[PDB]
Amino acid sequence: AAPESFDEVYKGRRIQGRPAGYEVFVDGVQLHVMRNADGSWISVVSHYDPVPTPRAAARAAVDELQGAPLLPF
Amino acid sequence: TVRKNQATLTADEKRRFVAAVLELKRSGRYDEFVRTHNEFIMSDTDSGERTGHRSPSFLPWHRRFLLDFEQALQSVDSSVTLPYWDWSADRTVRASLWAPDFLGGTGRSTDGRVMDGPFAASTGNWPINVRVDSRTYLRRSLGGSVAELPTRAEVESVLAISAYDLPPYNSASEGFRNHLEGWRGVNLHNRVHVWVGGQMATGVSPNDPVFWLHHAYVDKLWAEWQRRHPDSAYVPTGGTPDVVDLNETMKPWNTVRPADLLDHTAYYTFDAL
Ligand SMILES: [Cu+]
Ligand SMILES: [Cu+]
Ligand SMILES: [Cu+]
Ligand SMILES: [Cu+]
Repeated sequence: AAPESFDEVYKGRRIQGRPAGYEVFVDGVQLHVMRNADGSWISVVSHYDPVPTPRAAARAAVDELQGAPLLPF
Repeated sequence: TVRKNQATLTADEKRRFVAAVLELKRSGRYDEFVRTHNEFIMSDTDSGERTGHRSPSFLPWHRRFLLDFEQALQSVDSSVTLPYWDWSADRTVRASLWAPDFLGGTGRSTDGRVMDGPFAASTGNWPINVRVDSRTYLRRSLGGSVAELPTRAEVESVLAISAYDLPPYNSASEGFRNHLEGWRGVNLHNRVHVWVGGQMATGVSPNDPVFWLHHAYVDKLWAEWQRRHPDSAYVPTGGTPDVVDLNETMKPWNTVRPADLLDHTAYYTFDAL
Protein backbone atom coordinates (compact mmCIF):
# COMPACT_ATOMS: atom_id res chain seq x y z
CA ALA A 1 0.00 0.00 0.00
CA ALA A 2 1.20 3.57 -0.65
CA PRO A 3 1.17 6.02 2.25
CA GLU A 4 -2.06 7.92 3.08
CA SER A 5 -2.73 11.30 1.58
CA PHE A 6 -2.16 14.48 3.58
CA ASP A 7 -2.88 18.19 3.49
CA GLU A 8 -1.66 20.78 5.97
CA VAL A 9 -0.18 24.26 6.33
CA TYR A 10 3.46 23.90 7.43
CA LYS A 11 5.50 27.05 8.19
CA GLY A 12 2.97 29.12 6.31
CA ARG A 13 2.90 26.92 3.22
CA ARG A 14 0.45 24.39 1.96
CA ILE A 15 1.87 20.89 1.59
CA GLN A 16 -0.18 18.15 -0.02
CA GLY A 17 0.55 14.47 -0.68
CA ARG A 18 -1.42 11.77 -2.45
CA PRO A 19 -0.93 8.33 -3.94
CA ALA A 20 -0.69 8.50 -7.70
CA GLY A 21 3.53 6.14 -7.02
CA TYR A 22 3.18 9.20 -4.79
CA GLU A 23 2.87 12.92 -5.50
CA VAL A 24 3.76 15.89 -3.25
CA PHE A 25 2.90 19.55 -3.78
CA VAL A 26 4.26 22.74 -2.13
CA ASP A 27 1.76 25.59 -2.65
CA GLY A 28 0.37 23.74 -5.64
CA VAL A 29 3.76 23.17 -7.27
CA GLN A 30 4.70 19.50 -7.67
CA LEU A 31 7.81 18.41 -5.78
CA HIS A 32 9.73 15.37 -7.07
CA VAL A 33 9.90 12.75 -4.34
CA MET A 34 11.23 9.19 -4.29
CA ARG A 35 10.78 6.23 -1.95
CA ASN A 36 13.78 4.15 -0.90
CA ALA A 37 13.65 0.35 -0.57
CA ASP A 38 13.63 0.66 3.23
CA GLY A 39 10.48 2.76 3.11
CA SER A 40 12.11 6.11 3.68
CA TRP A 41 11.64 9.12 1.39
CA ILE A 42 13.71 11.91 -0.14
CA SER A 43 12.83 14.82 -2.42
CA VAL A 44 14.86 16.61 -5.06
CA VAL A 45 15.65 19.40 -2.64
CA SER A 46 16.82 16.98 0.12
CA HIS A 47 17.95 14.01 -1.98
CA TYR A 48 20.76 12.64 0.24
CA ASP A 49 18.85 12.74 3.47
CA PRO A 50 16.24 10.02 3.99
CA VAL A 51 13.20 10.85 6.16
CA PRO A 52 10.49 8.42 7.21
CA THR A 53 7.39 9.62 5.30
CA PRO A 54 6.33 11.76 2.36
CA ARG A 55 4.98 14.41 4.71
CA ALA A 56 8.40 14.53 6.31
CA ALA A 57 9.91 14.99 2.87
CA ALA A 58 7.47 17.81 2.14
CA ARG A 59 8.25 19.48 5.45
CA ALA A 60 12.01 19.07 4.74
CA ALA A 61 11.46 20.82 1.43
CA VAL A 62 9.64 23.74 3.07
CA ASP A 63 12.52 23.99 5.55
CA GLU A 64 15.00 23.99 2.63
CA LEU A 65 13.15 26.58 0.55
CA GLN A 66 13.17 29.35 3.20
CA GLY A 67 10.06 30.86 1.63
CA ALA A 68 11.22 30.51 -1.99
CA PRO A 69 8.73 29.37 -4.63
CA LEU A 70 9.39 25.91 -5.89
CA LEU A 71 9.97 25.59 -9.59
CA PRO A 72 7.99 22.93 -11.51
CA PHE A 73 10.19 19.90 -12.11
CA THR B 1 47.27 13.73 -15.08
CA VAL B 2 47.76 13.76 -11.24
CA ARG B 3 44.85 14.42 -8.86
CA LYS B 4 46.01 16.21 -5.75
CA ASN B 5 44.57 16.80 -2.28
CA GLN B 6 42.96 20.26 -2.38
CA ALA B 7 44.87 21.16 0.78
CA THR B 8 48.18 20.93 -1.12
CA LEU B 9 47.45 23.05 -4.14
CA THR B 10 49.64 26.08 -4.75
CA ALA B 11 48.18 29.55 -5.10
CA ASP B 12 48.76 29.26 -8.87
CA GLU B 13 46.99 25.93 -9.07
CA LYS B 14 44.01 27.32 -7.12
CA ARG B 15 43.87 30.32 -9.43
CA ARG B 16 43.92 28.22 -12.61
CA PHE B 17 41.30 25.76 -11.35
CA VAL B 18 38.89 28.56 -10.41
CA ALA B 19 39.43 30.32 -13.72
CA ALA B 20 38.76 27.14 -15.72
CA VAL B 21 35.59 26.36 -13.76
CA LEU B 22 34.34 29.95 -14.26
CA GLU B 23 34.99 29.72 -17.99
CA LEU B 24 33.00 26.52 -18.29
CA LYS B 25 30.15 28.30 -16.47
CA ARG B 26 30.45 31.38 -18.72
CA SER B 27 30.29 29.31 -21.91
CA GLY B 28 27.20 27.38 -20.80
CA ARG B 29 28.97 24.01 -20.59
CA TYR B 30 29.02 23.82 -16.78
CA ASP B 31 25.22 23.95 -16.42
CA GLU B 32 24.77 20.95 -18.70
CA PHE B 33 26.77 18.84 -16.22
CA VAL B 34 24.37 20.03 -13.49
CA ARG B 35 21.42 19.07 -15.70
CA THR B 36 22.77 15.63 -16.59
CA HIS B 37 23.31 14.85 -12.96
CA ASN B 38 19.81 15.94 -11.88
CA GLU B 39 18.22 13.87 -14.62
CA PHE B 40 19.96 10.76 -13.33
CA ILE B 41 19.20 11.63 -9.65
CA MET B 42 15.57 11.87 -10.48
CA SER B 43 15.40 8.71 -12.58
CA ASP B 44 17.61 6.18 -10.66
CA THR B 45 15.19 4.18 -8.47
CA ASP B 46 15.57 1.19 -6.22
CA SER B 47 12.99 -0.94 -8.00
CA GLY B 48 13.62 0.14 -11.61
CA GLU B 49 16.48 1.16 -13.89
CA ARG B 50 19.35 2.65 -11.87
CA THR B 51 22.71 3.76 -13.24
CA GLY B 52 24.27 6.86 -11.68
CA HIS B 53 23.28 6.29 -8.03
CA ARG B 54 21.87 3.68 -5.61
CA SER B 55 23.47 0.93 -7.70
CA PRO B 56 26.84 -0.75 -8.38
CA SER B 57 27.51 1.63 -11.23
CA PHE B 58 27.47 4.64 -8.83
CA LEU B 59 31.26 4.44 -8.68
CA PRO B 60 32.22 3.96 -12.39
CA TRP B 61 29.40 6.35 -13.48
CA HIS B 62 30.80 9.12 -11.30
CA ARG B 63 34.34 8.22 -12.37
CA ARG B 64 33.39 8.82 -16.02
CA PHE B 65 31.27 11.86 -15.19
CA LEU B 66 34.28 13.40 -13.39
CA LEU B 67 36.53 12.47 -16.33
CA ASP B 68 34.11 14.33 -18.65
CA PHE B 69 34.31 17.38 -16.41
CA GLU B 70 38.10 17.24 -16.01
CA GLN B 71 38.47 16.93 -19.78
CA ALA B 72 36.29 20.01 -20.20
CA LEU B 73 38.43 21.89 -17.70
CA GLN B 74 41.57 20.81 -19.56
CA SER B 75 40.06 22.20 -22.80
CA VAL B 76 40.23 25.63 -21.09
CA ASP B 77 43.58 25.07 -19.33
CA SER B 78 45.49 21.84 -19.93
CA SER B 79 47.41 22.17 -16.66
CA VAL B 80 44.23 21.76 -14.56
CA THR B 81 43.19 18.51 -12.89
CA LEU B 82 40.43 17.81 -10.36
CA PRO B 83 41.68 18.06 -6.79
CA TYR B 84 40.11 15.95 -4.08
CA TRP B 85 38.67 16.89 -0.69
CA ASP B 86 39.55 14.48 2.06
CA TRP B 87 36.69 15.44 4.37
CA SER B 88 37.83 12.97 7.04
CA ALA B 89 40.84 15.27 7.61
CA ASP B 90 39.74 18.71 6.47
CA ARG B 91 36.56 18.70 8.55
CA THR B 92 36.01 22.25 9.75
CA VAL B 93 34.88 25.48 8.10
CA ARG B 94 38.46 26.81 8.47
CA ALA B 95 39.92 24.39 6.01
CA SER B 96 41.64 26.49 3.33
CA LEU B 97 39.14 24.76 0.96
CA TRP B 98 36.56 27.24 2.15
CA ALA B 99 38.86 30.23 1.89
CA PRO B 100 37.97 33.16 -0.35
CA ASP B 101 40.86 32.22 -2.70
CA PHE B 102 39.36 28.79 -3.37
CA LEU B 103 35.69 27.85 -2.96
CA GLY B 104 34.50 30.52 -0.55
CA GLY B 105 32.87 29.89 2.83
CA THR B 106 29.58 28.93 4.36
CA GLY B 107 26.37 30.84 3.63
CA ARG B 108 24.99 33.62 5.75
CA SER B 109 22.31 32.61 8.22
CA THR B 110 19.43 34.60 6.71
CA ASP B 111 19.16 32.88 3.32
CA GLY B 112 22.20 30.56 3.18
CA ARG B 113 23.84 32.81 0.54
CA VAL B 114 27.61 32.39 0.04
CA MET B 115 29.11 35.83 0.44
CA ASP B 116 32.78 35.37 -0.44
CA GLY B 117 35.06 33.51 -2.87
CA PRO B 118 34.86 33.38 -6.61
CA PHE B 119 31.40 31.68 -6.71
CA ALA B 120 29.54 34.17 -4.55
CA ALA B 121 26.49 35.55 -6.36
CA SER B 122 27.77 39.11 -5.83
CA THR B 123 30.61 38.51 -8.28
CA GLY B 124 28.23 38.15 -11.19
CA ASN B 125 30.13 35.02 -12.23
CA TRP B 126 28.08 32.17 -10.77
CA PRO B 127 24.39 32.34 -11.61
CA ILE B 128 22.40 29.32 -10.46
CA ASN B 129 20.40 28.49 -13.59
CA VAL B 130 19.64 24.76 -13.34
CA ARG B 131 17.54 24.73 -10.19
CA VAL B 132 14.49 23.53 -8.38
CA ASP B 133 14.65 25.83 -5.42
CA SER B 134 13.91 29.05 -7.30
CA ARG B 135 16.76 31.11 -5.81
CA THR B 136 19.63 31.93 -8.19
CA TYR B 137 22.56 32.30 -5.76
CA LEU B 138 24.96 29.69 -4.42
CA ARG B 139 23.97 28.55 -0.91
CA ARG B 140 25.69 26.51 1.78
CA SER B 141 25.24 25.80 5.50
CA LEU B 142 28.45 23.99 6.46
CA GLY B 143 27.66 21.70 9.38
CA GLY B 144 24.05 22.95 9.55
CA SER B 145 21.95 19.86 8.84
CA VAL B 146 24.38 17.28 10.25
CA ALA B 147 27.00 18.22 12.75
CA GLU B 148 29.96 16.08 11.72
CA LEU B 149 31.68 14.87 8.57
CA PRO B 150 32.76 11.22 8.50
CA THR B 151 35.92 10.47 10.43
CA ARG B 152 38.91 8.44 9.29
CA ALA B 153 37.91 5.55 11.62
CA GLU B 154 34.54 5.55 9.92
CA VAL B 155 36.17 5.60 6.51
CA GLU B 156 38.38 2.70 7.55
CA SER B 157 35.38 0.61 8.60
CA VAL B 158 33.93 1.02 5.12
CA LEU B 159 37.18 0.31 3.26
CA ALA B 160 37.41 -2.95 5.19
CA ILE B 161 34.23 -4.32 3.59
CA SER B 162 35.40 -6.93 1.07
CA ALA B 163 32.36 -7.39 -1.15
CA TYR B 164 32.02 -4.70 -3.80
CA ASP B 165 28.24 -4.80 -3.85
CA LEU B 166 25.46 -7.34 -3.12
CA PRO B 167 21.98 -8.12 -4.38
CA PRO B 168 19.52 -6.41 -4.56
CA TYR B 169 22.15 -3.91 -5.83
CA ASN B 170 20.31 -0.83 -4.56
CA SER B 171 19.98 1.47 -1.54
CA ALA B 172 19.14 -1.56 0.67
CA SER B 173 22.36 -3.42 -0.14
CA GLU B 174 25.08 -4.51 2.21
CA GLY B 175 28.70 -4.26 0.94
CA PHE B 176 31.23 -1.60 0.03
CA ARG B 177 29.51 0.45 -2.63
CA ASN B 178 26.37 1.16 -0.61
CA HIS B 179 28.30 1.89 2.58
CA LEU B 180 30.54 4.32 0.66
CA GLU B 181 27.49 5.83 -1.02
CA GLY B 182 25.94 6.05 2.43
CA TRP B 183 22.41 4.62 2.30
CA ARG B 184 23.43 2.00 4.85
CA GLY B 185 25.73 2.24 7.80
CA VAL B 186 27.77 5.05 9.22
CA ASN B 187 27.23 7.00 5.92
CA LEU B 188 30.15 8.56 3.98
CA HIS B 189 29.14 10.12 0.66
CA ASN B 190 25.52 11.10 1.32
CA ARG B 191 26.37 12.67 4.69
CA VAL B 192 28.93 14.98 3.07
CA HIS B 193 26.28 16.37 0.73
CA VAL B 194 24.01 16.91 3.74
CA TRP B 195 26.84 18.59 5.69
CA VAL B 196 27.60 21.15 2.95
CA GLY B 197 23.89 22.00 2.56
CA GLY B 198 22.66 24.49 0.02
CA GLN B 199 22.55 23.17 -3.52
CA MET B 200 24.93 20.32 -2.54
CA ALA B 201 22.08 18.76 -0.55
CA THR B 202 19.82 18.66 -3.67
CA GLY B 203 19.50 16.94 -7.02
CA VAL B 204 21.33 19.91 -8.60
CA SER B 205 24.37 19.39 -6.34
CA PRO B 206 26.99 20.02 -9.08
CA ASN B 207 25.91 23.68 -8.87
CA ASP B 208 28.53 23.87 -6.09
CA PRO B 209 32.11 23.33 -7.40
CA VAL B 210 32.83 21.39 -4.19
CA PHE B 211 30.81 18.55 -5.82
CA TRP B 212 33.77 17.65 -7.97
CA LEU B 213 36.23 17.64 -5.06
CA HIS B 214 33.89 15.50 -2.92
CA HIS B 215 33.40 12.98 -5.75
CA ALA B 216 37.14 12.99 -6.54
CA TYR B 217 37.76 11.82 -2.95
CA VAL B 218 34.97 9.22 -3.09
CA ASP B 219 36.66 8.04 -6.29
CA LYS B 220 39.97 7.84 -4.48
CA LEU B 221 38.34 5.73 -1.73
CA TRP B 222 37.23 3.32 -4.46
CA ALA B 223 40.88 3.10 -5.58
CA GLU B 224 42.02 2.55 -1.98
CA TRP B 225 39.41 -0.19 -1.56
CA GLN B 226 40.74 -1.94 -4.65
CA ARG B 227 44.24 -1.93 -3.11
CA ARG B 228 42.92 -3.37 0.14
CA HIS B 229 41.06 -6.12 -1.68
CA PRO B 230 42.87 -7.22 -4.85
CA ASP B 231 40.63 -10.34 -4.87
CA SER B 232 37.36 -8.34 -5.05
CA ALA B 233 35.97 -6.72 -8.17
CA TYR B 234 32.88 -5.09 -9.57
CA VAL B 235 29.62 -7.04 -9.46
CA PRO B 236 27.20 -8.03 -10.87
CA THR B 237 28.89 -9.80 -13.77
CA GLY B 238 26.06 -10.41 -16.19
CA GLY B 239 22.39 -10.74 -16.79
CA THR B 240 21.01 -8.45 -14.09
CA PRO B 241 17.82 -6.53 -15.02
CA ASP B 242 17.87 -2.81 -14.44
CA VAL B 243 21.45 -2.76 -13.13
CA VAL B 244 24.65 -2.20 -15.14
CA ASP B 245 26.62 -5.39 -15.20
CA LEU B 246 30.41 -5.37 -15.47
CA ASN B 247 30.48 -5.62 -19.29
CA GLU B 248 27.32 -3.59 -20.05
CA THR B 249 27.54 -0.02 -21.24
CA MET B 250 26.29 2.94 -19.23
CA LYS B 251 24.06 5.84 -20.11
CA PRO B 252 24.48 8.63 -21.05
CA TRP B 253 27.66 7.76 -22.96
CA ASN B 254 26.50 4.34 -24.15
CA THR B 255 30.05 3.47 -25.28
CA VAL B 256 31.77 2.67 -21.98
CA ARG B 257 31.31 -0.13 -19.47
CA PRO B 258 32.20 -0.42 -15.77
CA ALA B 259 34.97 -2.76 -16.95
CA ASP B 260 36.56 0.12 -18.81
CA LEU B 261 36.69 2.27 -15.72
CA LEU B 262 37.93 -0.01 -12.93
CA ASP B 263 41.57 0.98 -13.39
CA HIS B 264 41.92 4.67 -12.82
CA THR B 265 45.61 4.66 -13.80
CA ALA B 266 44.57 4.53 -17.43
CA TYR B 267 43.35 8.10 -16.88
CA TYR B 268 45.08 9.63 -13.87
CA THR B 269 47.12 8.89 -10.74
CA PHE B 270 46.82 10.34 -7.23
CA ASP B 271 49.44 12.36 -5.42
CA ALA B 272 49.55 9.42 -3.00
CA LEU B 273 47.45 6.29 -2.95
CU1 LIG C 1 25.76 11.93 -8.51
CU1 LIG D 1 14.47 11.25 -7.04
CU1 LIG E 1 27.48 12.91 -4.65
CU1 LIG F 1 47.36 -9.60 -0.20
